Amino acid sequence: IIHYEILEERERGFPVGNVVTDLGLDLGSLSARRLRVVSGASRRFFEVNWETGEMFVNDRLDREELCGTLPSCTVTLELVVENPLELFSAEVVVQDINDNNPSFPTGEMKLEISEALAPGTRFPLESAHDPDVGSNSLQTYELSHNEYFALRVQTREDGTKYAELVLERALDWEREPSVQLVLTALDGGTPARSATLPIRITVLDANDNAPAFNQSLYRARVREDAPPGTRVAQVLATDLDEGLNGEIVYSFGSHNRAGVRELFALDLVTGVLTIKGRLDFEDTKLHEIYIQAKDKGANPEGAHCKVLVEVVD
Amino acid sequence: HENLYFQGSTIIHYEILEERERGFPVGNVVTDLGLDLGSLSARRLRVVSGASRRFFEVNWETGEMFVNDRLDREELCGTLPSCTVTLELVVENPLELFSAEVVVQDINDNNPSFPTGEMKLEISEALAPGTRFPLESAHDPDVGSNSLQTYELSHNEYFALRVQTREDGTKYAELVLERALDWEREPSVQLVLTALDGGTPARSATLPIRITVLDANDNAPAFNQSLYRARVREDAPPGTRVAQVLATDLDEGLNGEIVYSFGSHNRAGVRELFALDLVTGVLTIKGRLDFEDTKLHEIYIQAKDKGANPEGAHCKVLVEVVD
Ligand SMILES: [Ca+2]
Ligand SMILES: [Ca+2]
Ligand SMILES: [Ca+2]
Ligand SMILES: [Ca+2]
Ligand SMILES: [Ca+2]
Ligand SMILES: [Ca+2]
Ligand SMILES: [Ca+2]
Ligand SMILES: [Ca+2]
Ligand SMILES: [Ca+2]
Ligand SMILES: [Ca+2]
Ligand SMILES: [Ca+2]
Ligand SMILES: [Ca+2]
Ligand SMILES: [Ca+2]
Ligand SMILES: [Ca+2]
Ligand SMILES: [Ca+2]
Ligand SMILES: [Cl-]
Ligand code: NA
Repeated sequence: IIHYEILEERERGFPVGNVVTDLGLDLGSLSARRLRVVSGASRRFFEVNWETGEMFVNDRLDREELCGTLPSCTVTLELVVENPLELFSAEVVVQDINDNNPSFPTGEMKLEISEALAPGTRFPLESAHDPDVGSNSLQTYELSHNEYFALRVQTREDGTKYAELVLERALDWEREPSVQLVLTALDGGTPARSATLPIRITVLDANDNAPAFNQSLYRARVREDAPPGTRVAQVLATDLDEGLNGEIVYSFGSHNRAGVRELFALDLVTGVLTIKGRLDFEDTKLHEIYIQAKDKGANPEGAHCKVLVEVVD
Repeated sequence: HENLYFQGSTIIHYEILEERERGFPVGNVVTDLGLDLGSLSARRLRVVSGASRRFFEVNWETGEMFVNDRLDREELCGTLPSCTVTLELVVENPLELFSAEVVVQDINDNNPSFPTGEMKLEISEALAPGTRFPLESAHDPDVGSNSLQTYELSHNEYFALRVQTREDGTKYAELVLERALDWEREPSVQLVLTALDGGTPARSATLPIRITVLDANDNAPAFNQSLYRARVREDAPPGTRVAQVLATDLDEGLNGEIVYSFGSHNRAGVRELFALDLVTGVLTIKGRLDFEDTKLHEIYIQAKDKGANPEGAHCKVLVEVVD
């Protein structure tokens, strides 16, 4: 058994070794002994030169195709001569070169993340793969500079690596509903090869804002003979959240006396306060009506205002 | 009349607890008005009857004013800090009207209550400690110390309780995740939130909180053994069973469902010579073995789950070809 080692991906014609020098054959006899490479059903990776005795690269030796992520890659063959018939075995170690970049399986990663997630939350990212071996395989990841996430690179027990985002500062949908990052995967080649993966973070609104009335106090004057349906006031609150979280419902507050709901009506959607019953100047000249605004989100915080309805003779 | 008023208010001013029984004596308006009990009967003393309920009546003979209907401060005045019922008294001969007023004082006749009989949260075991979860608010319609004061949470190993006070003085509780959940160990957690007022004793309401822990893919497959050995006759035909490899995964559903494949850790030709069932882990002969060509095949097999960020497990099958 003769042993050679070459880099993968050598050009056709690249010299591997010499049968005169290594197998002790006589150069003048090669044609007569019909020296040949035996390849079997495998590819004709190697051929021999009768004029020089040199064995050489005759087809593409791609270590990734041949041996995947095996730490070592060996191609075997035989040489046969006749007169007399002899078979010689040789093995060629095919050494890795850094001819591949890392790559991510997708062109981008999209994430949806609630602004309500506490710092400390971790999010594993899409892994990169590099088909080379040893130092030429994936080494680490880097993350673009940003205001929210730190990067941790974790090594699994089988030696493979993935990146994790670690939320360091809370997201804020009101301030920045979209965050763009770039994850770079690097191999450990010299020079290093890399790939990038854009990460598109969509921040999801949470109900972290209470309604707020445009004013705390509304004042109205209404003739005591005003008929049912008479518009008294329209209150208005706004909410910074989106959707249900920002959608406001008006109601009578708990800070009201019995009677308010029979004397007044309130549109829960429009905040319009109307006369429902009959006012009476001599009975009550001033009504104090507390109104609450709540959103349709989780854990709604109430906003409150007061409407002072002055009854006019 | 010489003294019907003090600092702008009627002197016919009484203060009683809410929810007194009918007939409960409030005061004597004749003694306080200084009316002549002598000719009282001629004056037909009575409470003026308006549209509102007759909460009080007066004995026209004695002047005694008493509770005549239920006085529920919660209905009357909601969460207003003070509750005054006003009324008028009339006498004839001559006709006169007097204002009167009765302060209705709160008693702690209500528990807090929750708007639902239960609450559910679904929480991933992958959520970080420090995460907070708002819980349903309780309401107590009494006032002052008789209204909602605090919340307590059942003893548990994962969550602390915080009680927050909003700008309007209402209070809610939130769970705070203090120790990570773990689906593999406890896939659900049951808690009880108690709302308490500040009465003596404190009145309370409870809210069952049922937490479903959501599984995360935080376990890699693990092979039963790292190395499998087989001896196969070189004339073994296609379909010949070589080995069955087996990995297990502690996670739930897809996160724990295992797929077997040939590892990247293999030489070209492994897929042509062998076959591997991706579900059962059964390795079979596919091509033709040849003892003179190759005496020993090293096959690496990978197990990966169907969850997020799968971590592969690996094993090796040594197939010895028998002449
Ligand atoms: Ca290559
Ligand atoms: Ca390579
Ligand atoms: Ca590489
Ligand atoms: Ca926000
Ligand atoms: Ca928000
Ligand atoms: Ca809101
Ligand atoms: Ca009038
Ligand atoms: Ca009138
Ligand atoms: Ca009038
Ligand atoms: Ca009551
Ligand atoms: Ca109470
Ligand atoms: Ca009460
Ligand atoms: Ca777990
Ligand atoms: Ca799990
Ligand atoms: Ca798993
Ligand atoms: Cl050439
Ligand atoms: Na006076």
